[PDB]
Amino acid sequence: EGVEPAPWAQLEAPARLLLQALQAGPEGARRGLGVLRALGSRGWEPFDWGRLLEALCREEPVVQGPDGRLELKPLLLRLPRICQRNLMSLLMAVRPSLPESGLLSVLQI
Amino acid sequence: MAVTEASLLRQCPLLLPQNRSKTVYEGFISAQGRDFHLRIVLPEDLQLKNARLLCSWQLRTILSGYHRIVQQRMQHSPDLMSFMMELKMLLEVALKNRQELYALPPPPQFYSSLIEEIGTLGWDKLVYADTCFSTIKLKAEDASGREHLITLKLKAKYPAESPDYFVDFPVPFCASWTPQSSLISIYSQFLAAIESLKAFWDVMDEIDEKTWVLEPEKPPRSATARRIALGNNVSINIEVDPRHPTMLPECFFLGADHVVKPLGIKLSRNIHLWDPENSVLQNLKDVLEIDFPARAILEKSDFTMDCGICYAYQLDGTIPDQVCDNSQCGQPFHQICLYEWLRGLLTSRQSFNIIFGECPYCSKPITLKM
Amino acid sequence: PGLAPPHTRAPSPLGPTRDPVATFLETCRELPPSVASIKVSAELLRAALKDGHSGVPLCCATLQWLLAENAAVDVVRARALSSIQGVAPDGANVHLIV
Amino acid sequence: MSSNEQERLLCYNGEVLVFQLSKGNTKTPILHVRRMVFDRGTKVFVQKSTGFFTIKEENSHLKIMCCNCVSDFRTGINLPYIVIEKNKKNNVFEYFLLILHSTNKFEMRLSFKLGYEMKDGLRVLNGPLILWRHVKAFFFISSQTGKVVSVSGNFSSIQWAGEIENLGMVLLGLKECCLSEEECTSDIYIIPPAYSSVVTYVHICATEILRISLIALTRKNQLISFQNGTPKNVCQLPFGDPCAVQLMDSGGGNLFFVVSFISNNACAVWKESFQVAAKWEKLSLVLIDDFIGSGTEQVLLLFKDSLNSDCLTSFKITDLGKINYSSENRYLVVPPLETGLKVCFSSFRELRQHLLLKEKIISKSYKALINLVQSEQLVEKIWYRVIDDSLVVGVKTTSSLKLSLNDVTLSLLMDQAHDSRFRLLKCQNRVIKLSTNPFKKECVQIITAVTSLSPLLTFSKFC
Amino acid sequence: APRVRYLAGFCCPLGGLAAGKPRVLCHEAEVFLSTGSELVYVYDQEGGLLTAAFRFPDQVWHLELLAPRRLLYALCARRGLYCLSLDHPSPVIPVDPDACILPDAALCAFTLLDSVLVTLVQGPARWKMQLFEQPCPGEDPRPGGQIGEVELSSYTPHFLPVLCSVSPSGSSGGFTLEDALFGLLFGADATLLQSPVVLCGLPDGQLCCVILKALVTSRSAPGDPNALVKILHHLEEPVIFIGALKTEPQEDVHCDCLVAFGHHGRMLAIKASWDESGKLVPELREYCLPGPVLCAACGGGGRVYHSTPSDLCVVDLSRQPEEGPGGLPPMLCPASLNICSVVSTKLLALSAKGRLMTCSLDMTTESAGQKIKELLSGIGNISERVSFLKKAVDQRNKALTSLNEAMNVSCALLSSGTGPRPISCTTSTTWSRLQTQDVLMATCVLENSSSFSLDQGWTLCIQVLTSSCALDLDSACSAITYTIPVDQLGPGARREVTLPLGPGENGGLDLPVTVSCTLFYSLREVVEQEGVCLPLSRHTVDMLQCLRF
Ligand SMILES: [Zn+2]
Ligand SMILES: [Zn+2]
Repeated sequence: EGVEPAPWAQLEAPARLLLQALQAGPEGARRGLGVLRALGSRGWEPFDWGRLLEALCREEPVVQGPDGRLELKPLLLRLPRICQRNLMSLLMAVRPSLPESGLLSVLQI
Repeated sequence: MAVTEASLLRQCPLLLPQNRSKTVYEGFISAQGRDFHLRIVLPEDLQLKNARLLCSWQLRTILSGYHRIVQQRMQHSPDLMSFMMELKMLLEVALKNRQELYALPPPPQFYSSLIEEIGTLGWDKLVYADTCFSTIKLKAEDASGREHLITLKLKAKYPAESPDYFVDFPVPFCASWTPQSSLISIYSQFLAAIESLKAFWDVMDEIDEKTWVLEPEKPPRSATARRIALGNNVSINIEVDPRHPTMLPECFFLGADHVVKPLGIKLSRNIHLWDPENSVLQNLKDVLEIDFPARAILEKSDFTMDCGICYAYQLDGTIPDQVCDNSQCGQPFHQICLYEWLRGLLTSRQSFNIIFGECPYCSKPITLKM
Repeated sequence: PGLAPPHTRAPSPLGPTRDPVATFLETCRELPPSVASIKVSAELLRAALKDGHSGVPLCCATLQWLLAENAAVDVVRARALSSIQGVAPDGANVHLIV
Repeated sequence: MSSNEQERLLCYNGEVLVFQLSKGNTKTPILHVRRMVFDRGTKVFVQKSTGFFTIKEENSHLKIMCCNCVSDFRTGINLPYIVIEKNKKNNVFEYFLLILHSTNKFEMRLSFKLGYEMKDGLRVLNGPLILWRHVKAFFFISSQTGKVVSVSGNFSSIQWAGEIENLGMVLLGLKECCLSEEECTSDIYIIPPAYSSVVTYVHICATEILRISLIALTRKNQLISFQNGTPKNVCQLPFGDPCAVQLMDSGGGNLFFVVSFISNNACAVWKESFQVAAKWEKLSLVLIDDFIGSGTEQVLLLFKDSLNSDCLTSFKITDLGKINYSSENRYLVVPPLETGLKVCFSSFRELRQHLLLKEKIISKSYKALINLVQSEQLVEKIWYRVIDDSLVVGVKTTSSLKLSLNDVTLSLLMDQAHDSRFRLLKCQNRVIKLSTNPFKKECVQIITAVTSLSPLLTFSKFC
Repeated sequence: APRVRYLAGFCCPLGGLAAGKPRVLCHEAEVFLSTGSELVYVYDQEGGLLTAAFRFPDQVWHLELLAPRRLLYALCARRGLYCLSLDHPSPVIPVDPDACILPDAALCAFTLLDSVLVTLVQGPARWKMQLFEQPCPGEDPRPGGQIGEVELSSYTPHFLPVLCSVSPSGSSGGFTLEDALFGLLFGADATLLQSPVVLCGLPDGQLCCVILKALVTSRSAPGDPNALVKILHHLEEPVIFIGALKTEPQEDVHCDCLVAFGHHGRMLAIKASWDESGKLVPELREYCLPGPVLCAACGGGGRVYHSTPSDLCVVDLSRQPEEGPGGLPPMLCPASLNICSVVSTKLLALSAKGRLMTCSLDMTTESAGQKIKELLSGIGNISERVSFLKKAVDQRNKALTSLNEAMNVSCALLSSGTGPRPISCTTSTTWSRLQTQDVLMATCVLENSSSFSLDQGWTLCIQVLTSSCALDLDSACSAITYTIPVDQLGPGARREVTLPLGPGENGGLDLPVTVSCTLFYSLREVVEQEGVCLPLSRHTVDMLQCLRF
C-alpha cells in the first residue's frame, strides 16, 4: 500500500549515491563535492554528467490535483525537495564542465 | 471535436466499434508510428468502473509497470474518449523511456552514409562503435602529443538533427552543426577547440610531472583542481582558469593551523610578484618562497580516513571505526552517519542491535553493531 | 451559377470526360486562360446603348445590353456589377468583363 | 553450349555437375562429370568428385544437349540425366540417354536410333520420358515402355509438360487442350484462348478440385498469374524475348521468379508485388538451388566466357537477401553492421505478421457491420440476358416470398471503381407469373429489370 | 561448416508432398524413410547412398522399428501390416505377402510397446482400438491372439490418427513420464498397476487415453468403453503430434511435460504444479502458434521443432511454470514436413520439395572491406522490401479509417436521434413541359447535416413504385428504380436528382406514388456476398401535390 521506492532507484549506482548524498539537509551540498572527488578517486575517474542530465528530465506518471488526474513529471520535480535545491546548487558550483544542451533542458523544467 | 461522435473517429481512427450499440471496440491504437492491438468491452451501460480491456502481448510488455495506473484509470476516468487520450499519452511515455528496444533506422541513407563518412575521416580515427551503432567515439591528438576522445550519440536520423557530442575538456565545447555538415565538420571544430586549450594542458602536464599531485589521483582532462602536497601533512589546493592559466590561480591551504599561517603571510607579501609570463610552478616557488618535494612519499599518500558520508574526521568524539569488509573499498565510517544511512535504505533489515546493509561506495554486505 | 440569385449549394456540372467513345478508345488501345477582347468608342456605344434606363454611364449598361437576351440580366440590372463569372453550356467557366 | 570440346552444366542437390565430351587420345571423346561444391571459406567451387563414361565407338559427332534432373520411376530417386546425340554422318542419329548414379556411375536407358536430327523443344519429363516434335507432330519414348509413340492429337507447340496430379503425364500445347500420354486426350478453367495468342511459356503451380493456379509469361514481355482463369497480378519486364521461368524460395515467405531471356540476361520478380527486384546482363548460365548450405535456395549466375577460358569461374551467388557472395582498421564497425542486418530482417518478419493482423481485423469488422444491421433463401438464383441493345436481369423466387403481401423491386448498381463519373442508371421492373402444367401444381413468379446497355459499356466491361 | 546437407532426392508431386503421412526414422547409423508412396528407403548415413529400397503395394502410412529384434513394421493403407528383418539376406526389393502379419485391412494407425502391438482399426462409424501380444522370443514374427479391444464411442466420422505410449518410471519406443505428473493425469489405478498408458489423438481432435493393464477382454468379457477409455482434452482441430519434454533440465529421461499440437496451431502443454493449496493441480496452457503445422518432434530440453508451411520454426518451454506466451523463431529452413530429432542437436528432415536433408544446428585485411561491401549490399536489398510493406500497411490502414466512417454513419442512421439528421433526403413534386405535354417531376434532394463525409463506396438507390396492389395481370412496370453514385459529398453539401413520374402512356397516373430512397454501402469499393442498405425515407405523392391551378 504505502511503500514507495526511491525514484532514483533505476540509475547507474554513482548517480544514485550522489543523489542519496544530497538528501541530507543543508550540508547536503558540500557532500556532493566530496562525492565527486570520491569518484574521481575510484576506477571511473570521469563522471558521466550527460547521462545524469538526460535521466533528470525523463518522465513518469503521477496522480495529483483532485484525486484522479494523470500527469507526467520529470525526475527533477519528483525527488525530494531538499535534494532538488541542493542538486541545482551543486550544478551552480560545477557549471563549467557540463554539456549545455542537457543543462538547458533542466532549466527548461 | 467535443462530442464522442466525430472526435472519437478523428482521435482514434483505428478503433472500430463492433456492436451497433457502440459497446465493443476493436482495432488498433497508434503511438509514434506503431499500432498496438486493443479490444475493449463496456457493460450494458456507459460506465467504465467495470470494463474489459485486452491487449496483445506487444502492448502488455510495453505497459509493464504502469499496470496499476491503467487499472486505476479504468476506474477513475469518466468517458471512453478521455481514457484513450490518456492511454496514448501513457503509451508514448513508456515507449520513450525504453527507446533502447524499440527503433528502426532508414538504412538506405544511414548505414552507408555513416560508413562513407568514417572513410572520409580516415580509419586511423575511429576507435569505438556501439552494436546499435548509436554511440561512436573518435580520437584526436594535440601538437604536444596528447590524446583526446569525443563521444557522439546518434539518432535514428543522423544527418537531419544534431548528434549529441560529449567531450572531457573543461571549457564547454561548441559545435556548429548544419544539415549539410558531417563528421568531418564537427571533427575539425573539435581539433580547433583542442588547439585553443593547449596552454591549460601544458600547465597541468608540467604540474603533474614535476610535483606530487595528490587528490585528483590519475586526474582527468576535465580537472581544474590540483591539491598539491608540500612539506609534510600540509597541502595547497590550486584551481586554474582555462582561458588564463598562466594568470594567478586560486590557492589556499589545508593542514596545521600553526604551519600554514606564516605561509599565508608570506603569500600575502609576495602576491604582487606573481607574473603570468613564467610557469605556474616557477611563479609559486618564488611567491610562497619555498620549494616543493618531488614525490616525498609515493606509496603511503593520505589514504582518506574520513567518514565517506560526512567527510570529517572527529565527528563528536567518534572516530572513523566502522569500516568496509572489502579489499577494494576499505572505507571507514562513523556509527552515527552509517546508522542514519542504513536505516534509510529499502534493502536493509535490523536484528536486535545489528543492521545489515550495503556499503554506500561499493554496495557489499556491511554489518553495524550499535 | 456563382452570381446567381439563390446562392444555393449546387454540385458543379463538370461535363462528361472526353467521350464515352474516347474512354473506349483509350482502354481498347492501352495552361493560360484563352482571352479575347474588343474596344469600341464610347460615343458610338452611347448613341447605341441605353436611351432606356439610369445606365451608369458605360461599363454596366454595356454588359446589360450584351446580355439583354440572357435570362440572368435582371440580376445584373439590380446588382450593377459591370463584370461577371459563369459556367458554359458545355461546362467550361467564362468570366466576362467590360 | 553444345559441342565436343564444349560443356553443359547442371544443378543436382546443392552441387554443380559439369558434363564435358573431352575428345581423348586410342579413344573417342569421353563423357566427363566433374562434381563441384562451394566451400564458404574460400569462396570458390572445388572439385569433390569425378566420373567418366566411355561411349563405345570411334565415331565423331557426339553432342550434349538436354540435361536436368528427372525422377526415375523404378525407384523414386531424382537423378541427373544426359542426352548424347551420336551421328555417324550416315543420316542416322542414335540419341543415347544416360542417367548417372550416386556412385558416379552411368546407366544407359534408351538408344532410340532415329534417322533425322532433331531441332525443337526436346523436353525430358518425370518417368524418364523423352518428348519432342517435328512438323507439328509430337512424339515421345518412355523408358518403361521402350517403344516410340506418336501423339494422336495434333498440336502446334507444347507449352507445359509434366505430371499433373491423378492424370499421370499431360501436355498443354493449345490452352484448351490438355492431353494424357497414356489415353491421348477438362479445358474449362485453363487460361483463356484470348491470351492464347500471346502466351509463350507457362508453369503450373498447384492443383485442386479441376482448378489449377498457374503463372505464364507472354510475347509482350509480361508476366501473369491465374487462379482458375482469373488473370490476377500482371507484371512487366524490362528486357525482351523471354525463354523460361524458374521459381526460387530463398526463405521465410519470400518467393522469387527467376525469368530468363534470349538476349543473355535475366530478371527476378518478387511475388507479393509483381515488380522487379533485380536485373542482370551477361550470363553464360543461370542455376537455382541451395548452393550455400543455408537451407534456403539461392541463385547462381555464371558470367560470360570473355573473362577466362575456364568454366565455373566468374560467378555470383545471391539470395537477394542476407546471403551474397561473389568473385584501414575497419573491424570495429562490422559487428554493428551484422547486428544491423539482423534487426532489419526481424523488423521485416514483424511487419508481415502485423499486416496479416490488419487484414484479419478488417474482415472481422466487415462481418460485424453486416451482422449489426441484421437465413431462409428468399431467392433462388440470378440470370441475365442481352436482347439487342437492352440488358435484362431476372431472378426466380421461392415459396417464402409472397407477392400478394410484398411489393418487390430490383435495382442494378454499378461499381464506382470503373465509373469515374456519375450518370444515373435506370431500371423498369416486371413481375411474371407463369403456371406450370395446370392442364400442388407449381406457379413460377420471377422478377425482372430492364435497362440500356450502351451507357454501361463505356469501359469495355462492368460489374 | 555447412549446417544443412542434402543426402538424396525423391519424386515430388506439384504443390509439395502430403502432410501427415510421410515419415522418417533413424537407427544408429541407418535412416529409414517413407514418402507417402509405395516405397520405403534405407540410407546408410555415412555416405548417404541407399543400401536398399522396399516396394510395398499401396502407400506406407506409418513405420516403426525394433532395435533388439531388428525388425521394421509398416502399415500398408488398405492392406494390413508388414514385417521386415533388416539383414534381409537392382537395389530394389519387392515384398512378398509372406511377410504380411495381421492383414486387418481396415487398420488406420499403430504403435508398439515392449512386448505388445497396440493397433487401432477403422470399423464402421465407431473406431475401435485393439491390443495384441507379440512373441518375445525370436520366432516367426507373429502377432498372437488378441488380448483386448475397445470402442472409441466418442469418434464418429485423410488425417490418420496418432498413438503414444506413456509408461511410468520403474516399468519401448515411447515416452516415460515422471511420477508426479503420471499420477496427476492417469490416477491411482495407473500409478499402482504401474501400467503403460496409450494416448490416441484422433482426427476428430479430442485426445483419449486408455490404460493397458485395464484392457483385457474376451468374448465372455467385452471391453466397456465408457469405463475403460477416457478423454484428457478436446482440441477443436485435428491432432498432429503428442510428445513429452524435460523442462527444468537443471535416453530414459523422466519427462515432465505433455505436449499436444493442432493442425491449425493450437499447442497444448500440461505440467504438474502442487500449488497454492497444498494440492497437486494441472497446468493447462492452450498456446496458439501460427500456421498450419505440418509435423513436430522434440529436442533436448523443452525445445519443440515444428514446421509451418513457410519454414522450420522452434519453440522453447524450458526455463511460475512453463511459459506465459509461446514466442517462436524460425531457423531459416524450408517447409520441412516429416522431421525427426536424434540427440547428441542434429535433426533429420524431408523437404517439401522432396529432398532428404540432415540439418545439424548449433579478423583479416581488405577482405574485411569485401565483407563490409556484402553486408551493405544486403541491407540495401532488404530495405526496399521493408519499404514496400510499409506502403501496403498504409493502404490497409486507409481502409480501416474509411470503414470506420462507414460504421459510424451506419450506427447513426439506425439509432433514433429523435431527429433524423445524419443524412436527409426531401423530395418535392413540380411540373415541367416536354414537347407538348405537361410532365410531373420529383426532385430528390440529398442533404448532409452531420459532419460525416460519404466518401467513395456509398451509392443512392431510389425506387418509384407506381402503386401497391398486385393484379391478375402483372403490369408492364410495377416500379422503376434508379441508382447514382454518391461521391465524397462532404459535410453540409447537397446533391439533387430529378425524376419523371408522369404520364408517358395514356396520360394516366394513378396516385398514390411512393418514392423511396435508400443508401447502399459496398465493402469492396474501398479496396455470401455483401453490402448494406439503409432506409433514408419514403415520400407519398397524394394528388394534392399534382394540382397546379
Ligand atoms: Zn561520520
Ligand atoms: Zn565498501
